[PDB]
Amino acid sequence: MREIVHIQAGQCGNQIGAKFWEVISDEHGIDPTGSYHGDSDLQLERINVYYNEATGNKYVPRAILVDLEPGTMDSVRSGPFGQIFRPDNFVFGQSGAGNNWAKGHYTEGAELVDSVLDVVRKESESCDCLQGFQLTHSLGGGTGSGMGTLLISKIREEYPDRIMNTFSVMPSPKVSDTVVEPYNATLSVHQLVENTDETYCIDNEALYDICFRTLKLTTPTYGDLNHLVSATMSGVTTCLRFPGQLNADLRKLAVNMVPFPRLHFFMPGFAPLTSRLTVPELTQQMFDSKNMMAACDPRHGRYLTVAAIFRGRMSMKEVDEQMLNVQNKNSSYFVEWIPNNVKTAVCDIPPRGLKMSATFIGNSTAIQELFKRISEQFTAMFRRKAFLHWYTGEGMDEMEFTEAESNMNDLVSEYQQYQDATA
Amino acid sequence: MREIVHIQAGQCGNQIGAKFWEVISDEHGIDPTGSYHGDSDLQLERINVYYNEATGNKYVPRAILVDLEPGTMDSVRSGPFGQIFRPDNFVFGQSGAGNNWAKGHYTEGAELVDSVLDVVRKESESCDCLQGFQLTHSLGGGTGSGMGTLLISKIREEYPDRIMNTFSVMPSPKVSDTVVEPYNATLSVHQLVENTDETYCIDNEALYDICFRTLKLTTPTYGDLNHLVSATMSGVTTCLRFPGQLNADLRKLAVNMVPFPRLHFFMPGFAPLTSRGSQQYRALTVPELTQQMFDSKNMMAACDPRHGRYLTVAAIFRGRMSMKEVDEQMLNVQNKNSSYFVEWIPNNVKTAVCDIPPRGLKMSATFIGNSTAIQELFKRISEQFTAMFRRKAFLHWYTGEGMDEMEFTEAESNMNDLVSEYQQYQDATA
Amino acid sequence: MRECISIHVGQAGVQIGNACWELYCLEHGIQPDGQMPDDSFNTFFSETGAGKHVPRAVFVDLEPTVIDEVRTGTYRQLFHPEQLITGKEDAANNYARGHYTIGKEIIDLVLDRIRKLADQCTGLQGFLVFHSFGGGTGSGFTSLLMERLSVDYGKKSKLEFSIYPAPQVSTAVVEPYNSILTTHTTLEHSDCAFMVDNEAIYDICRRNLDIERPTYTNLNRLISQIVSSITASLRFDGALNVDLTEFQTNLVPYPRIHFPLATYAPVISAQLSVAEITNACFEPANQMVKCDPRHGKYMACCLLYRGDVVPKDVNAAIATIKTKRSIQFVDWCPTGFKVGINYQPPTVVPGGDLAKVQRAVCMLSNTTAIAEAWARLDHKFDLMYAKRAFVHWYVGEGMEEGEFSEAREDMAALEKDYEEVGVD
Amino acid sequence: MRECISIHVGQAGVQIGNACWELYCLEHGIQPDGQMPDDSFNTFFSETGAGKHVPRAVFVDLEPTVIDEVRTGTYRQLFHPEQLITGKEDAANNYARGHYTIGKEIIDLVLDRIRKLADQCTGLQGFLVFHSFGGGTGSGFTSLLMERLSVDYGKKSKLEFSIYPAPQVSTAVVEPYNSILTTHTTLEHSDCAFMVDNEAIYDICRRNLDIERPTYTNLNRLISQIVSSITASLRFDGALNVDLTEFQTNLVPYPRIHFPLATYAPVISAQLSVAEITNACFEPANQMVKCDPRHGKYMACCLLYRGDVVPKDVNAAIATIKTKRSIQFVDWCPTGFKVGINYQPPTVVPGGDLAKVQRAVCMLSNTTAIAEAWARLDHKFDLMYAKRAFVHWYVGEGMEEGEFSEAREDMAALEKDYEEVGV
Amino acid sequence: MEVIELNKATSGQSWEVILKPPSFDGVPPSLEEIQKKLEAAEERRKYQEAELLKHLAEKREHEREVIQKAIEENNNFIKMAKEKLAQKMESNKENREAHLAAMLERLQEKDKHAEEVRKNKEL
Ligand SMILES: Nc1nc2c(ncn2[C@@H]2O[C@H](COP(=O)(O)OP(=O)(O)OP(=O)(O)O)[C@@H](O)[C@H]2O)c(=O)[nH]1
Ligand SMILES: Nc1nc2c(ncn2[C@@H]2O[C@H](COP(=O)(O)OP(=O)(O)OP(=O)(O)O)[C@@H](O)[C@H]2O)c(=O)[nH]1
Ligand SMILES: COc1cc(C(=O)c2nc(-c3cccc4[nH]ccc34)c[nH]2)cc(OC)c1OC
Ligand SMILES: COc1cc(C(=O)c2nc(-c3cccc4[nH]ccc34)c[nH]2)cc(OC)c1OC
Ligand SMILES: Nc1nc2c(ncn2[C@@H]2O[C@H](COP(=O)(O)OP(=O)(O)O)[C@@H](O)[C@H]2O)c(=O)[nH]1
Ligand SMILES: Nc1nc2c(ncn2[C@@H]2O[C@H](COP(=O)(O)OP(=O)(O)O)[C@@H](O)[C@H]2O)c(=O)[nH]1
Ligand SMILES: [Mg+2]
Repeated sequence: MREIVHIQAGQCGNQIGAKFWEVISDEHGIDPTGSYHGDSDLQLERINVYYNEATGNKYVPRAILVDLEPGTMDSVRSGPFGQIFRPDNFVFGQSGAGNNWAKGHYTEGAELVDSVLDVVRKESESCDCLQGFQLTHSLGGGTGSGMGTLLISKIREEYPDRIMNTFSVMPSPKVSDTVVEPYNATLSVHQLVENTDETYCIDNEALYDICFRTLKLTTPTYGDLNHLVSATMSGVTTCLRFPGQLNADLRKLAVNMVPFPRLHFFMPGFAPLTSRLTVPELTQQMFDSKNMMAACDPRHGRYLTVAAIFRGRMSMKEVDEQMLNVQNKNSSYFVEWIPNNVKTAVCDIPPRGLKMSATFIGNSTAIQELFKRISEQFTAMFRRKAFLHWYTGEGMDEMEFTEAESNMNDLVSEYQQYQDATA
Repeated sequence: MREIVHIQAGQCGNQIGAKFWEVISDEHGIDPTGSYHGDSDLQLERINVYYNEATGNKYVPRAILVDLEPGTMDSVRSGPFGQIFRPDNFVFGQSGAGNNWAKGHYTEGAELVDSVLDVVRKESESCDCLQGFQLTHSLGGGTGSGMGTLLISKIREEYPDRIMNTFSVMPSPKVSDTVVEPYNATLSVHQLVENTDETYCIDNEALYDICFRTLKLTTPTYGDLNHLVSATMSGVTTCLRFPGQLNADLRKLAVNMVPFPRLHFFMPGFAPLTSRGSQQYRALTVPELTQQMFDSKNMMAACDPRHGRYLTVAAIFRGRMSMKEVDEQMLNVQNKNSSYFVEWIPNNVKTAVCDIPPRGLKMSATFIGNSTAIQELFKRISEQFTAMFRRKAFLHWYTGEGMDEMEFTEAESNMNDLVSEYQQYQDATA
Repeated sequence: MRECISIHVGQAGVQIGNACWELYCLEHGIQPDGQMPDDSFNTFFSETGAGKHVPRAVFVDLEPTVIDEVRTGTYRQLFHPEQLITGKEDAANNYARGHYTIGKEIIDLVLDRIRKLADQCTGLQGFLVFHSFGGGTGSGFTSLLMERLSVDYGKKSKLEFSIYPAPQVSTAVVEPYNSILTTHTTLEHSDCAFMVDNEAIYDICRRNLDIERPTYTNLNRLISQIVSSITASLRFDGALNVDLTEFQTNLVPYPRIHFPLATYAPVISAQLSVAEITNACFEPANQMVKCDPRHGKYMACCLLYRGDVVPKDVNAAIATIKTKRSIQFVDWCPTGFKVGINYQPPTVVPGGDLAKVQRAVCMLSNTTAIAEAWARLDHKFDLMYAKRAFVHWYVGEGMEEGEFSEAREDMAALEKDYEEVGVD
Repeated sequence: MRECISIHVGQAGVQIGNACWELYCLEHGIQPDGQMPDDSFNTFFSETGAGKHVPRAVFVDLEPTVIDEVRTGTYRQLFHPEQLITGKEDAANNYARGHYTIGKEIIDLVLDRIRKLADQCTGLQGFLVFHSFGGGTGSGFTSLLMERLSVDYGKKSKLEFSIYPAPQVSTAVVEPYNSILTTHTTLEHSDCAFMVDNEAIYDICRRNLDIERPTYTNLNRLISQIVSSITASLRFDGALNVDLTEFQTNLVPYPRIHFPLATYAPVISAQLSVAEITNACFEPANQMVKCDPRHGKYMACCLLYRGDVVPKDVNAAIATIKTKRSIQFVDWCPTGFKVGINYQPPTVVPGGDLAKVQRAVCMLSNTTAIAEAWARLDHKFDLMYAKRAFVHWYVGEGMEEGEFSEAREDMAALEKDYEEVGV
Repeated sequence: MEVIELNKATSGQSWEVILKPPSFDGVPPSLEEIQKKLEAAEERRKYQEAELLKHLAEKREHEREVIQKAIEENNNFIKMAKEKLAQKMESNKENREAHLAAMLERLQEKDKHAEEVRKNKEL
């Protein structure tokens, strides 16, 4: 449980994946040329979780960049930290996915998938002890969605005993790129239920609502949304990257956060929300609906488990006080049949620009609201068979569509069943 | 689709055919020796539609001259431009048809037609891309009517995928050469209904009426009538001889002007009407050209267009004028006189413009109509046919050559059938 | 990689091809000999060893007159002579001749030359077929070509740019017949077809450009701007690109309902904001097909911006559009918006009528209102066909009357299909 | 000679081991290099040909970080590499993973290293096993090891020092599961188990040492003092508890009821009388396991004095509490105490938070009140097992679901056994 | 109380203090079995992993059948387009040749009739 292999697929996957490497490199003190220039040895203690050891005091991200379209690769390459990645970890096709899950999963995705697995297999052997994989991608498009879930399925067949973790961006009509997002997303949620161990649900609907309502951004752009994503991704990986009491790793996160295998979709949260505070506020704001990166009201359900990380110099006594206080005051939003289901961790290093931050991983039954919203948009199109011919033309049967949505509605019912369970 | 093969048959055929070649040769800058003396290049652009290029920098009309009477082609060689025609394209017999259709079609004309097919094949095989044939002839005589319709049939056998076009001069008792002209014209019309794709109806009745009533010629001659014929023939071939928008050819004309295969008899019109060799002191304006063109006094067929309805209309304006002003007079004439156009053929009136006017005129318009009113011409012929055939008058002129009464009854039946279907579409509703 | 082959059929397709390839050379800095002082223009231009950039294009016309002007015009060295294919006789405004009698004599040669172009592609996206509805070659030969292309290349993407016929600039009275015949025959074989109404382009040239009697050259230069907007996402590397597959995915909800409505703004006589030109795309005056979208429902909106455009401004403009109640979408479309932004400003032919602008947009929208255009065409068809007017010219070339009613019934089913997809 | 072998399993077991062996060296005058200027210390220390004194100890932690402490720590020279057993992957807070997955892998290697220590003993008494209840290694591997030590050393005594789970410093939500599982499997295989409730130790560090947020080191410094008091008469020439067999003789009348309660006094922040520290032995705020002796009856009670303690003072102190207090023994057992004085003075780590005192005492009593600790654990187990929350992580390692209930039934019987004798 | 001496040694002494005597006189797996259970838990691990890989291998073959079906659809679209086109092209050729043959047949009947006319004349 040392190294994580990171994968980014498709346009969205590679944009937020690049923003992520940008952010944690600044945290661990790595410049775009791969040299270390930081001021603390806390930064280098577990840096091999994400960075490979190159000869010449150079740190290279253990990242694999994937796309069926070559344009995103060039954009990443010319980006700020473009030169830090291993140039032979770029695996790109030529003819795109056409916003079509069926093309990413079956046709165009299959022709490129073995080139990707070769680079995955090479980084896996340079690992003293492979902890697992983290994948960034969107579900609404074609490459990250269809080819990303194909990657997940093939990686699980070759590494059945490694953890699979995904950052999955959910589509919203408020920030759409294609008219077939409800199909692409539903077909991928089906895959994620079966083949991942942990999935952070990054809801574009919530990222937009946060930028418009809280950050007073009248016209949110992807740059504004990705600022929230990079902050969230830094927060939810802090315990993997910096030393602490929990010796946290991806398998331990799954053991304590996933009481039932299908219910592994997390509600991320972050405080303070910033456009491009005190401990009692950090504790409260973190359980606030306005800080959830999934468009769900946690007060509409119950928390099964909650993992929370506080960053910066502060009284862990005062923090532990407030966390217990909130739990007692909002007792009806936590299941009673799981003793001590809210865990606190602390890290002395604050994120860039901030002096105190708090990041929230919640397993809440309210996440069914995210999946009900996708299910309604799916049924609205699928009942008229709108655009279905672009998927049947790739070889898919209609059954795969109905099966995927039945599985997603079962997940909804399953979350509901444990919302109503009592002691 | 470039080359057209021209054929003129009989006295009237060769007379209006010669005038046609004098007029368009002047329009293209060709002198009676075949040499180009013109100033513009547009005269020469599509000049191969009607002319072959003979070595010596010369242009020979792609024309074949036919008559059973020997004398009429002697007069052709003697007339102006007589020396321009290919001498080997003259095909003459030594006895005319005596104004007898049967002599032209069955007996004497059939003994000369293979000699004509000789010349027709040589001019046709020399063609890069043969549009088809245009034939000038009268319907009231014997050679142009009888041997002309025989020639059509024989040519259609060897070239069935080409367009067959005629300028057919209808007989009139006001300008008559025999009392059996109703017979000759009805027998020829039978053939034309079956074997041509496009026929321009040149009515000697309308030509005489125009010369007498509008031009005030008290005793008009064939020269007077033929000035109107050559003005019409020039106008309706302008889009074939000069560069324009439509890339016009004989087949496109047939496709767009003939909604039903048998209803291919066009009523030509022309403005301004003039006497031959007369200076026009004041030119006509675009509203004058447009109104006078749809006027019954300007039709080369003695039919009132307001007695029927147009199926299709093609109109060509010649001279320097505003295509915008033309477009708004034409569309106006249509919208005002809406009840003389069938409603079930959208966009059935087409307009073209050519900057080069004809000689002697600063501006002119020419009209090609497929109107149901053309049934008045065929009814006129049919009544004249019946008055004779009731009495079997002069039938022995025809049976004496081999024919039978049944061939008369059939041709009369087919022309009365043609009248009925014109009436059918005149009354047809949308 | 990612090559698109362009095929131009008949006078209309060829002359519009002249306007388009001339504009491409100006956009990419290519000289009329193919020499040139972002390599995305390679999707439309192959390159020879001498550095000469040759269009990936075939020009086909059954008569030599129009293509001879290309062979002796400004860009006569731009194309290889084998890409300019002519017969000697045109279709005489007759679908039957373009598709059978005259078209069968040259179809093999065209496919052989297209196959040699396909052999020069490492990743063919598909074909773009430029043609008119009303011409005998634009209708009949295009249908034959589309059928033969389906056989030689299977389901490979085939898209059209079709000229919908207009009385003001007509060439034949049987144009409604040719239109319905080619639409029936081509329907199964085309993935997406962009229609351009000549009358709509005629009116824009008069209102916005103050041209009293627009010529083909005036019409084509505006049409070339729309075409350039569509293919600029393939020829330029911009912020948001849209390839041939994304056009088909985001604009075609059902295989038969594949006729997007094009709009363009600004059309200015030789700077408007992103919001202004975006709002103009929903004003019916700027539409390339005469119809009323306020009387229909949108099913998909693809906006292609070029020039000085920032994504924040497009997001703000589209957000405003989503508030207007006069712009109605179907019940089954959670969102119908697709956006592309290429950064190279719109080029204008020096000596033309259009003014240079800093930003512009072409919207492709699939609306039920375009069925109005199918209704006007089918009515003109019915007027003449009720009497079988002119039908003998088609039967004489081998066609049967059953082919007419079968084509007209397919158009009735198509009209009904627009009605069905518009309900709730 | 009466050698005892110490075995440390999991992070808690190792890090407490570091604290105890450090304290042993300070008590016996062994320097960090193993050199040394009463020979009873040889029961815990062997000697090398170079004159170095080496703890009779094996360390098992399959996470290299913790054992790397021992390799690079202050007393690193005390230990030989074949005493330290590590791996690459820990148990991920999973009993089934520690017991079945890693247990089958490492058990023979671990027993082999134990055999090499036992071959250096002329009269091995048995084993002292340090491990947590809540960790996946501390619970899962320890139980397998105890099973096998019963096989390989049938007649040898086995004592445990077990860390009882507390939410304040917890590392996993599944700690109640691991706790019940390891108690069930180990029950037949241990003779005497001293439980150390982390919450009791936490409370003592806050109240008596004025520490707001006690660390692992804080807790381990206090636990070492208790372990030292319990083992002092083994490491010096004492009178009471002079061999492991005597612990079950003096404290364990019934084999299942082998969980003595430890009370310790004084804990002073960095001189109380015999009577005062004796009174403190009967204040529940000083117990190492939270429970109420008023809710139970004593079966056995030993007082282990250390330092300056004179018998007349002890007997006077015992006489005082007899008159004022009621101390209910079970009917069948005498009401009284076994008293031992060890003259060796109480020793603290220099610079630590514990102050050096003149005299100290540790009371070891077998009360039925310690069943309350089992009842708290059994209820948390019941809350989660009713919904089978997290059970799939245990089944995924090859454990059968029936083992959960079979283990819980054994804890039901243990609770009833405590009821029967506390009648 | 009753004190009872237990022991005296170098580093300490012990004794026993009795406050009250008891009310009541008196007091009221093998190595193979272990390996058997560890091996059974391993075979359950291996069975579960075999069943996971079996399901993933079933998805691999569905992925092949999808890609195969799309190739069969494209081949059938080609074969049906090919037969349809050859059907109409040959039907159009038969029709057009039949029209030209009737046209030339009518003109030949007239040719025969012109012979009957010239025969009737000499008669
Ligand atoms: N916008 C535009 N329309 C044109 C142009 N040329 C012809 N058209 C239209 O196309 C239709 C006629 O079809 P064409 O393509 O010109 O004819 P064709 O394909 O050459 O077929 P044939 O000439 O009959 O063999 C008419 O509706 C014209 O208005 C052009 O250059 N630009
Ligand atoms: N008193 C004390 N308790 C500790 C210490 N370290 C861990 N614990 C407790 O031990 C329990 C967790 O078990 P550990 O033994 O540390 O971990 P492990 O068995 O190696 O865990 P795995 O990761 O599953 O292998 C928690 O209840 C902790 O509070 C320590 O140093 N002192
Ligand atoms: C207009 O002038 C001429 C045109 C042609 C000619 O080919 C042609 N007519 C049409 C036509 C006819 C009627 C209604 C119509 N609606 C749309 C087109 C159309 C299309 N093509 C030939 C001519 O003479 C040889 C002409 O000159 C008089
Ligand atoms: C606290 O913060 C994090 C913890 C972990 C992590 O491994 C972990 N969670 C638990 C846990 C979860 C829920 C209830 C619980 N009761 C006792 C333990 C526990 C145990 N271990 C990973 C993280 O991100 C990588 C974190 O940061 C957000
Ligand atoms: N938050 C966020 N979402 C994005 C970004 N880019 C694309 N998306 C979303 O991703 C979906 C489109 O998929 P995309 O990644 O662009 O297509 P792909 O290349 O086939 O994977 C839509 O829901 C977009 O809203 C981004 O930079 N940030
Ligand atoms: N308009 C016109 N009609 C003529 C001319 N010559 C003869 N006709 C008419 O043609 C008919 C006589 O036919 P004609 O050509 O002389 O007989 P053919 O030579 O045997 O065919 C009569 O109706 C005459 O009015 C002429 O030069 N112009
Ligand atoms: Mg043409």
